[PDB]
Amino acid sequence: NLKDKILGVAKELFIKNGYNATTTGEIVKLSESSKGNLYYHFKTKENLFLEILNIEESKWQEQWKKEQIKAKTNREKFYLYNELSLTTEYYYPLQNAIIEFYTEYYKTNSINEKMNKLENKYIDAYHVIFKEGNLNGEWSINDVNAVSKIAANAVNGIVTFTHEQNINERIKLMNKFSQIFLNGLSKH
Amino acid sequence: NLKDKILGVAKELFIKNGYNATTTGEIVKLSESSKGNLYYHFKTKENLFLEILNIEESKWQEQWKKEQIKAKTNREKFYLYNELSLTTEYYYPLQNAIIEFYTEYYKTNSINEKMNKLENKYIDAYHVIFKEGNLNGEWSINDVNAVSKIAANAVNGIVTFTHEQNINERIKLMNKFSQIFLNGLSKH
Amino acid sequence: NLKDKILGVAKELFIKNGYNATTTGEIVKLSESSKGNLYYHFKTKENLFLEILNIEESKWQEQWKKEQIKAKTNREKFYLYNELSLTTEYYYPLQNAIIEFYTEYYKTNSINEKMNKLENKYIDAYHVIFKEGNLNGEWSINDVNAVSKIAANAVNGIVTFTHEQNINERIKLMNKFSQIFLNGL
Amino acid sequence: NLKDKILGVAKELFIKNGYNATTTGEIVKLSESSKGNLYYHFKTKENLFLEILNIEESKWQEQWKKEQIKAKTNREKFYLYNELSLTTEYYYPLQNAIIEFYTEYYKTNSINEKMNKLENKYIDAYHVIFKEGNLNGEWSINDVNAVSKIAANAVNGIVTFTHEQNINERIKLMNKFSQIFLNGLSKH
DNA sequence: CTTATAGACCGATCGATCGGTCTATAAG
DNA sequence: CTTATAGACCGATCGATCGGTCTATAAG
Repeated sequence: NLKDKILGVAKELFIKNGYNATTTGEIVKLSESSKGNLYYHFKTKENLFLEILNIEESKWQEQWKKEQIKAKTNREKFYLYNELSLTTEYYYPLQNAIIEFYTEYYKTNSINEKMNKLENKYIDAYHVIFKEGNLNGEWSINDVNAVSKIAANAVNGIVTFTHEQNINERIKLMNKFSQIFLNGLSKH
Repeated sequence: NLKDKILGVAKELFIKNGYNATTTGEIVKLSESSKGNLYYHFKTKENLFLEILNIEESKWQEQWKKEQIKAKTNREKFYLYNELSLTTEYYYPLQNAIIEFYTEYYKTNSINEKMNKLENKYIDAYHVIFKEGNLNGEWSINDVNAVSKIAANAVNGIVTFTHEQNINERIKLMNKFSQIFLNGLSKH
Repeated sequence: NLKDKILGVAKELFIKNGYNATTTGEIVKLSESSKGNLYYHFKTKENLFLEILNIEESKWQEQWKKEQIKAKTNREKFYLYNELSLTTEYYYPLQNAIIEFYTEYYKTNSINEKMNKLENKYIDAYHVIFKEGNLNGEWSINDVNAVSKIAANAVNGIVTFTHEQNINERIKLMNKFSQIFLNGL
Repeated sequence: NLKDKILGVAKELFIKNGYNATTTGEIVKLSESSKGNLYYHFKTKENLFLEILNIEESKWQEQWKKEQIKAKTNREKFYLYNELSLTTEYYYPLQNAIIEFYTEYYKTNSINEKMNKLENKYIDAYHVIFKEGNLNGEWSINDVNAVSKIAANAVNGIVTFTHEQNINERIKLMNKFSQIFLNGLSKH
């Protein structure tokens, strides 16, 4: 119970202040539990974070496969999946924290691999929208794992590095991007 | 000159470990000075950082001034800018610290302003490269703003979210993107 | 039942690490029990430790009682007592923890004698051996008390402080001491 | 200075309560300094301890260096060394903390080596007395290596495990001991 | 009731850590 | 005065540790 309360409050703060910047005490205060409790359930702050990450990944893989139904075309998917990046409440929100985290804990194998994993998931969602988009005669794409990578990483810059502007502004800026991108693909 | 030495080692550590991970103690150990001297020549770690961003962003602009000469067309600029912003050892190599720093001290719009100004200098390079082509038939985009931002964050996403790869590798990915992005532009 | 298994891991840990060094959660984990069950069968880490002490001292006394049967003379006894405090697995292996534990609690009258007589039982054995060795002409210790303490302590040092060499190596050391000591009476 | 105060106080405390039992908070309190300062002067609590140990062995090495002149025969030095061993305020008085510390850190090699080297110095001192005594014909020992370790650990027990007798009554036991030991070292 | 067994939860506090300040220098 | 260099020291915390307690279960 208090565990979940902690997982919840931790996410909120991490998204809002980042990893390092977010303090154990605050988590516990808001969570209304105890440091002793937080550390009872997660060997450490790092673990508290990776945990939240998994919980987040799944909470999304789930939202995508369930939300992409309404999309008919393999193109509509690209348009949507990118739009979600901004409207979602899972994984993307705490992207900054993820950088901040990977940045320093990049020399500890336990953490690294554990994160590239989530990374690739999103890299893949693209590999699919693109591949099956190929054969379904929507575009012929030479290298797909590259275009899928570009697309994944570029959409990421747009999401994390555009925070200052508005939701309905971001949602719109993203759409425009999707468009322009859904072209360099068309012919050769 | 220790101020130079110091600025120097501090750039390494910020690039290598990020903001919160770089400590004043390390900085004085590698620069071989003292807390006194470090704090004499600099007010706060914060202002140490900000000085560097600015001193860096400038050396970048100097680079670009010299590099864009060896280019004839705007489309040619794009590819070059984007590739440069991957090979340059100025400002981009600090994208990490810049993000964690922003995310934490974004609170008081004291650091908020300062950062935007720096990041807006980049959105501007694009606005030039873009409006310059809209007057050279290079292409046509009724909204150079939105596209200067898209291009800006996107390319940044490409640069920061890929530390994995080999530079030669990155360069190719970048160029692929340049082409793709450019493509989907002037065609009503 | 579990109380017994728990006493087991607890004893092992207290010997391997110190008293402070040994955590309850560790005890819980290695015995696969739980906090609840641990703090039900035992009142406190402190008491858990002491109970282990009394039991162990007990089984040692027992071991000595049997084991010495094979020692005709007091001289043979001495050598055996010493070699035994080296090979035994009761009580002596807990020396460290006893020390650490008292150094942080001899400040109370509770733990004071509560473990002070647990050891005088060792200066005792030496007293018997030396004494009964006097009324046997094996030697003429005109001060069993001193010599009895001296031996008990010298042996505790040799046992406690040389924990690095191998067991048979320690025994060689221990027997050499045994001979020198008797040899000097 | 405030560094020295810390060293002084941390010894008494360790001697009195043992390693794990002496808190950094208590040391700073009495030293009238701060945790910040203490952990600026010594990387860690353990390190503080070894530091103390170093000062201790050598302060001891001095006391002996000086006292071993009041003796004309190695037989003499043996009695002295053992007496000095339990009157000195150096090293020996914190055997408890050492024992404790040694077992708890038995696995960390850094510590192990350091700790052993320290102990060996005491064993060597005996080895010297014995070897000299040999060449001087005061006795004949075929295995001074062993008798040294024995003499050292034996004398150690008498010293650490008799904390309740009156010092002058203790130099009495020890002396009886030295007589026995030395005596049992010759043919009969 | 009693006996056991889990296990979530915490008060108290421990050993670090990290910006940064203050006093001492020295020399133009 | 100024610039510049050193370094002992600490305030404010921070993440984790560790005995130990309280509720929940179950079976006799």
